[PDB]
Amino acid sequence: ALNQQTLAIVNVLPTSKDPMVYGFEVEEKPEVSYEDIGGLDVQIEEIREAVELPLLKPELFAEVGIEPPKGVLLYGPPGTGKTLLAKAVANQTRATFIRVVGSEFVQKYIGEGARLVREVFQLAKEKAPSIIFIDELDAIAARRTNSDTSGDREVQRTMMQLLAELDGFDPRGDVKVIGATNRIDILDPAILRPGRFDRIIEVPLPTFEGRIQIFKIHTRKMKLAEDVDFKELARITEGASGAD
Amino acid sequence: AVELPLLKPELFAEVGIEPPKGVLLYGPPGTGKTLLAKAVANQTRATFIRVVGSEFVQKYIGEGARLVREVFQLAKEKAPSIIFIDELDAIAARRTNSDTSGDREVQRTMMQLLAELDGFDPRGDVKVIGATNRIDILDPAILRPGRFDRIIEVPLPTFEGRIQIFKIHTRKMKLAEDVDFKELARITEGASGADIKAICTEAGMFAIREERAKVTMLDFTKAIEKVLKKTTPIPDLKGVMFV
Amino acid sequence: ALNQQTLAIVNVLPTSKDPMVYGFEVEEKPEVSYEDIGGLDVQIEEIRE
Amino acid sequence: LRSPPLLVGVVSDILEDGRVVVKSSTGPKFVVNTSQYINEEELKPGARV
Ligand SMILES: Nc1ncnc2c1ncn2[C@@H]1O[C@H](COP(=O)(O)OP(=O)(O)OP(=O)(O)O)[C@@H](O)[C@H]1O
Ligand SMILES: Nc1ncnc2c1ncn2[C@@H]1O[C@H](COP(=O)(O)OP(=O)(O)O)[C@@H](O)[C@H]1O
Ligand SMILES: [Mg+2]
Ligand SMILES: [Mg+2]
Repeated sequence: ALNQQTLAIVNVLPTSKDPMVYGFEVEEKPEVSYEDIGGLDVQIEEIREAVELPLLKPELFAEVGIEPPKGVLLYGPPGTGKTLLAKAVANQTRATFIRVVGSEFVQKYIGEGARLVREVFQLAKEKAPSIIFIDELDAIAARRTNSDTSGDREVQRTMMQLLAELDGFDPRGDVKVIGATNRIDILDPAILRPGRFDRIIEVPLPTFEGRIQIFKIHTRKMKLAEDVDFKELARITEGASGAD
Repeated sequence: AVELPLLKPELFAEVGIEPPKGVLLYGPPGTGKTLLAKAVANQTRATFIRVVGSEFVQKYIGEGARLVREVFQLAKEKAPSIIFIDELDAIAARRTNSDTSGDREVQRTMMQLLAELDGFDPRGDVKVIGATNRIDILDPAILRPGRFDRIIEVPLPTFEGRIQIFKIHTRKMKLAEDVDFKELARITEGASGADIKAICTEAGMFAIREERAKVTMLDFTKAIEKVLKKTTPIPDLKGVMFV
Repeated sequence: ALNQQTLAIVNVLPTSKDPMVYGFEVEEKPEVSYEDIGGLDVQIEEIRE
Repeated sequence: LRSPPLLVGVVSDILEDGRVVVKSSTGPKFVVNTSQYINEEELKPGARV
């Protein structure tokens, strides 16, 4: 703000409150912890190590002289509840949570996709620490071998902008991505590698026990069975996912 | 390629040595092209201009090109200057085509760049450090020397090369007296510097669990197994019919 | 150019278009000069004619 | 809080008759007075003054 008639700096800073990325921060704070989702029990512990634990006690990492993890990269079957696992940690840590659908990026206006992801990353540093959930990496992961003449360079530009923000030259900002894909065959060698995504995690299909876990949560929202036997239920749902 | 021009200019004088006008780095990712650029930035202390190749080309026509000129005219005032261009993958199109927005307008910002680094309008003293993943999606003008006179290949670090990377990360950590880095670099053959950071952090996760400050030999081999397993699978299959 | 205080033409101006770095930039000075006709020599002969 | 306003603009051209046209960032082109702080000898058309 400038006091007019001399038009010189008098007041820092009213800047800027930009709804375009400001408005995609917190999701009214998650009501999901990792006690309102299961089935991916084994995976959950791994994730708590990579994200929550630095925040819980930093000193355990300082103590072993190690860099703390950069978060987790999840692939698996669609719908297993990768979103809900990001939500579970974000809530529990009591840190800033930025949920972006990451496929809604990539504009057909050139490099606008890249611009936008530059803002979301910057936004993260200002409100650091912040955990960012980048959903869907099937429309922002580029292909280096041509298949769409106008397409390849465009998705690539966007992609290498966010990589640049991630640890290209610039600090992490204690992000801690937390970003879900389902294909590891559509990623580029550039992002695939760790130091951008330290612990690459396989998310498989739920075990026998895991069907059962998910089931008990959902039937407690219902009126529940009066002839309980969850062993039967598990068998049928074998070969499916958490969303099913 | 940049130390000697600033600190040893009498050499240039006496012998008669034309100055170098850039360094091109290419090679697989995570190897520490970015670490080398910072190090040079820190340790020759002269004007370190950091720009990014995805940052060029915006939504208006010819904005990206505008932006390139601004950078070159400011570099010319600030010389000695090193422009450090991070990413060359999306900014360059080896192939040419017409009337495509990812393959004609990315070429009208390429053409402004080729073209101020050296060209009719000089330079300054840049010394432009370019770095990319692949040259196979990089325009040949950059590839050819004349400007970007030292064509620096970068491979995945050597057998001995990988033992040194381990030892930098360990220099910051701790170790046990059963630890042998050579055995671990073997396993991790054909791996970049970034991968090694993940081994040392992951090994650190085992040490933590077991409540110890030092990392032992067992923890590292456990981390090579851990990280790798979760990235590609092992089960399947035996016959039936393949027996 | 008009008088600022109240308007009236006070100066013709020898009349311009906005030369900036256009016609203003005349450079052909060393290293590259006419003492350095490196080539590709036949190509330069065509240009000279 | 009162630091005076000094307009910033870029030179359109340098006049032979010992004056200079300079474009304000407001917009309107102006013919300015030379001075001995910054001469027409450190300046060229496009110089930020
Ligand atoms: N040789 C190395 N030794 C130790 N750590 C390394 C090494 N190389 C990279 N890293 C770590 O991985 C991080 C990310 O990689 P960095 O940004 O340096 O890669 P780059 O080679 O410039 O890659 P790209 O092809 O993606 O442009 C580094 O900042 C560093 O912490
Ligand atoms: N493990 C789970 N527990 C509870 N609800 C689940 C689970 N997995 C997915 N769902 C539900 O299925 C739907 C789609 O899955 P969602 O969590 O959005 O995942 P993704 O981002 O992995 O596609 C949502 O309505 C979600 O509540
Ligand atoms: Mg979802
Ligand atoms: Mg790099």
